[PDB]
Amino acid sequence: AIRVTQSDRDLFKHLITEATSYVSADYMRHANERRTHLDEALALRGELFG
Amino acid sequence: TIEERVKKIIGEQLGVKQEEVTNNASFVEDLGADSLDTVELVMALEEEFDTEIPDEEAEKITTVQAAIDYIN
Amino acid sequence: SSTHIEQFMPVKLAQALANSLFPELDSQLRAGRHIGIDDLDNHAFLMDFQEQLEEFYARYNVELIRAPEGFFYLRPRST
Amino acid sequence: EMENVQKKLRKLERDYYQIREQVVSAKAGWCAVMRMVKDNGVERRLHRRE
Repeated sequence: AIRVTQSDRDLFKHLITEATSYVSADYMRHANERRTHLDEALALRGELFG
Repeated sequence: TIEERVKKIIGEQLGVKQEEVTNNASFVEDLGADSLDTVELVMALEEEFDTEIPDEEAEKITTVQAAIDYIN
Repeated sequence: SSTHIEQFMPVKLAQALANSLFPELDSQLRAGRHIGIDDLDNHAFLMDFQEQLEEFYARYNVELIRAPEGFFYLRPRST
Repeated sequence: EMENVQKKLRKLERDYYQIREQVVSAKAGWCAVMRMVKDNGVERRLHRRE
């Protein structure tokens, strides 16, 4: 019983961790570029108005 | 027209359905647009009609009806 | 060197096919029998050489499959 | 001096316009991913703030 369940868990864990590492990284890259350009735009807006 | 160009901007800047965006549909509660989403929505509204809005008068806008009211 | 098992077959696969439990299990598996945890001899044998048996039966265009509940069985392909 | 500074103001204005257009274009594309990730994949697994 152990020899079965141990294997199944190894496979689940490896797939989940690698897939999340692969996807979340680039998702955050995109979010960060958008955040950065928005921040630059807001600073420019405020300075222009003042 | 302006009253449908506003919908064009709102739906494609918040991703919500055209049916959802009625005149009285508020952005935050109905359309779900949060702080940054609403900021981008107001920026897009500015860009569409190539105009500018004051900070306070812009932040006062928090609904489709209010959006058009300031736009028209 | 020549005349050496490795030339034609992996050692572990030959070791499996030479086991005394293989003929019974092969006959039953081709007949469609499912293998659970209770028949220890057969189940342990399947676990020990799983990859060799899967690669072997692949020659017949059939997959030896292991369900998450831990039981093996055969699923034939279209060919 | 105020005239001289207004020329800086106008440079900032042109920069601000460019940044504005770029930000809006980014949001337009990102919307599709948001509608696509409504499967409860975003709340914590994809949006790892760390």
